[PDB]
Amino acid sequence: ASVYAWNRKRISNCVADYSVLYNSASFSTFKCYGVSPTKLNDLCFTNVYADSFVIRGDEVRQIAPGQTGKIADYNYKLPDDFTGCVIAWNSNNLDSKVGGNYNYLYRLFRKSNLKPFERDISTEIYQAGSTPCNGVEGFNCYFPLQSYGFQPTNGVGYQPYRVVVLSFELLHAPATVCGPKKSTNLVKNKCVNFNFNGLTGTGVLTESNKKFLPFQQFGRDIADTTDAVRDPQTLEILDITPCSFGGV
Amino acid sequence: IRGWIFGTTLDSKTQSLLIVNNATNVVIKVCEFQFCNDPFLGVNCTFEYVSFKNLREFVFKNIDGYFKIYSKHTPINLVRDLPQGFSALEPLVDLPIGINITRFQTLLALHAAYYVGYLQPRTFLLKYNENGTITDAVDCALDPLSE
Amino acid sequence: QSALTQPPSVSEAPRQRVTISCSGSSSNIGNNAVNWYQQFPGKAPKLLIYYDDLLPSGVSDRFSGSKSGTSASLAISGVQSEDEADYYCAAWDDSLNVVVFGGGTKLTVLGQP
Amino acid sequence: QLQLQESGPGLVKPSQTLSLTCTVSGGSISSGSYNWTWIRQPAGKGLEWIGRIYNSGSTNYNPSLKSRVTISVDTSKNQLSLKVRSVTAADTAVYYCARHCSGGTCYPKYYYGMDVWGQGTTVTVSSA
Ligand SMILES: *[C@@H]1O[C@H](CO)[C@@H](O[C@@H]2O[C@H](CO)[C@@H](O[C@@H]3O[C@H](CO[C@H]4O[C@H](CO)[C@@H](O)[C@H](O)[C@@H]4O)[C@@H](O)[C@H](O[C@H]4O[C@H](CO)[C@@H](O)[C@H](O)[C@@H]4O)[C@@H]3O)[C@H](O)[C@H]2NC(C)=O)[C@H](O)[C@H]1NC(C)=O
Ligand SMILES: *[C@@H]1O[C@H](CO)[C@@H](O[C@@H]2O[C@H](CO)[C@@H](O)[C@H](O)[C@H]2NC(C)=O)[C@H](O)[C@H]1NC(C)=O
Ligand SMILES: *[C@@H]1O[C@H](CO)[C@@H](O)[C@H](O)[C@H]1NC(C)=O
Ligand SMILES: *[C@@H]1O[C@H](CO)[C@@H](O)[C@H](O)[C@H]1NC(C)=O
Ligand SMILES: *[C@@H]1O[C@H](CO)[C@@H](O)[C@H](O)[C@H]1NC(C)=O
Ligand SMILES: *[C@@H]1O[C@H](CO)[C@@H](O)[C@H](O)[C@H]1NC(C)=O
Repeated sequence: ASVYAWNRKRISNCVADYSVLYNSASFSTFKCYGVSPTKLNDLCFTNVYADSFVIRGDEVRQIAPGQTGKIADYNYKLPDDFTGCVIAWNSNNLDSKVGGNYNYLYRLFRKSNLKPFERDISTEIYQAGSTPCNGVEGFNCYFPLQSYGFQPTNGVGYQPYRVVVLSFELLHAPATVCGPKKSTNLVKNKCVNFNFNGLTGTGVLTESNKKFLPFQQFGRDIADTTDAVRDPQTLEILDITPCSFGGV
Repeated sequence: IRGWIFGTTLDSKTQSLLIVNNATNVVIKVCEFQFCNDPFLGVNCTFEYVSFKNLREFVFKNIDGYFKIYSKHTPINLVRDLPQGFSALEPLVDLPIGINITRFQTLLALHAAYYVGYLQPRTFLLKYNENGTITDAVDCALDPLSE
Repeated sequence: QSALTQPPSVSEAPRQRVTISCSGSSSNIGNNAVNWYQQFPGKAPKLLIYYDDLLPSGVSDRFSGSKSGTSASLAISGVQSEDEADYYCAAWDDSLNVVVFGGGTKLTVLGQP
Repeated sequence: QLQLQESGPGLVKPSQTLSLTCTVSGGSISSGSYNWTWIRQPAGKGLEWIGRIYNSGSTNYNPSLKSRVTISVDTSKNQLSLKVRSVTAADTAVYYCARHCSGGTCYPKYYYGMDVWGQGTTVTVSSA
């Protein structure tokens, strides 16, 4: 979509695998604010918003907090406390035609600057002079939207770029979007430090004949200590016997 | 009875949990649905899921924004009233909706009695059998013997 | 008048990048569009960049304009012998009620024989 | 084929009135949403905005020269003229005429840009 009519995708109730940003080296601009990309697969968020649009190279630098310009003020504005990442790559092969791709537009005039995360698609004739425009164009009466000129021979600053802006919010609500977590192999009959669905401890993991119900995940003994767990990958019940101890 | 509606105004102004079970497809939605003056079934969404002889019991509670649903299905042979006996409800669904739910309504299929109770912070003694199934319980405030 | 200030001359090697800055105040560049013009010796000025960063048809895409705050800049990636001229920045000053032009910047490509 | 043609006397006598012309060819002068301005440039120095004319007569001049300048438009002759009264040696410059677009009926739509310029007539203010 165009930058003035930027499209927003809502990410909710799914494990967020960010390895598609790490592996894919086809990205030109990758800048994060308020959060680090490495410490992102181990952090939860209430919601994640994915904003996508198209601009030129000279305007990619404007997609950042504390920036000014036509794009930052009239098309897409990021707050001063923005917490997220900005990703962009050269899309000259896709968003350029031999006769010039004019399908991507941008707002040229506006009576005021956009608020953070505001989407203005109104085509009201901008009044720049004293004479009021009654919906007609002419003297100091301009159309608010201008079309980009995307040609294959354009300079790198004037070539099209597809931008994706991921924004992370954390409210006083449950967080449904966190991030994947690699698992390791399971070792039986040895003293190990285990972590089952966030429950940690030390003990010997052995096979068991305890018939857990489908909704039951952990077992406990009379002392309220953990007796057994169900392996989250293979639905078998494993006994937890604390590692041998005593006295000499 | 094929569904339930939970919310505050049930008039498309706020988010309202909608659960519908039509034949073989269980449908759960939390959209801001515009409901009729008297919702029934004839014979800005943030979540969507799609999958007398029968007693279907449910418990709906909201703890710190989590909507917890428990249920148990059992065959019965009684039309007049609730069968007497004990049966524990296992959890099935936990939706982290974070929605303030104060009112609810049922949904009837028109070409089924239902009961509404309320939970209290009581202390219970739960009896777990050898298979981990709750078979009895003591309400620690029903009477001196239970205490 | 002399609100917009440009360096009198800037020189760089062929196939390099040159930036021509244009310093003003909030009464012109801060709240009004900045236009750039190219003027060859003995000829009239030619519109090079209009409305801060827009490029007219027929002008090489090696030219580009930018604006941040009360200052504008002109970038010519890939300097060529064809580009030797005087470059003026222009803007309407709200205080003076006047279209203000800079002093001009003379670009001399260095690799000339 | 939008071209502007300037004509005027190369020498003007001091304290007398200077008069220039800027004839528009290939089109009409009163068509689009344009500000027809005048600009002079002393040899070796920078450009100086003299004034402008728009709509159907309204004008706005440089305040340092507002009282001595007059800018008219002859629609029948399809030209705009410049009048500079009580000239001095400081008024010796190369004078240009250009059009400044301020609207949506400009072709091409170069907003705020001085689209088409004149070739420039050289005025030398001296009695000799
Ligand atoms: C070609 O020549 C013409 C004529 O000289 C120029 O047109 C003038 O352009 C200037 C600047 O672009 C105009 O000045 C601005 O006009 C607005 C006045 O409108 C008022 O009235 C209408 C209704 O009648 C209201 O809707 C409106 O809000 C205003 O109340 C102002 O809004 C502008 O803002 C100024 O005031 C605010 C405070 O209110 C300040 O904060 C701003 O910073 C700013 O100072 C401003 O006054 C002027 O009106 C135009 N005149 C005419 C006759 O059209 C063209 O600009 C020129 N083009 C080129 C390319 O040179
Ligand atoms: C759900 O209910 C809680 C409690 O009634 C609301 O929390 C209130 O939030 C406002 C401002 O957000 C505070 O001024 C109140 O003091 C809070 N209440 C309490 C008891 O502290 C919460 O906002 C409600 N959620 C929605 C979506 O309405
Ligand atoms: C997870 O692992 C189990 C064990 O092999 C397998 O049966 C199951 O299909 C796996 N999950 C998915 C989604 O394939
Ligand atoms: C059941 O309800 C859902 C939700 O309204 C609807 O989309 C679906 O078509 C209905 N019928 C079946 C067979 O799922
Ligand atoms: C959609 O619902 C959410 C509730 O979390 C609310 O914050 C948001 O403003 C709603 N949007 C619209 C367009 O109603
Ligand atoms: C537990 O389940 C087994 C079959 O899995 C059954 O034989 C046994 O009777 C059950 N225990 C009780 C107390 O009913």
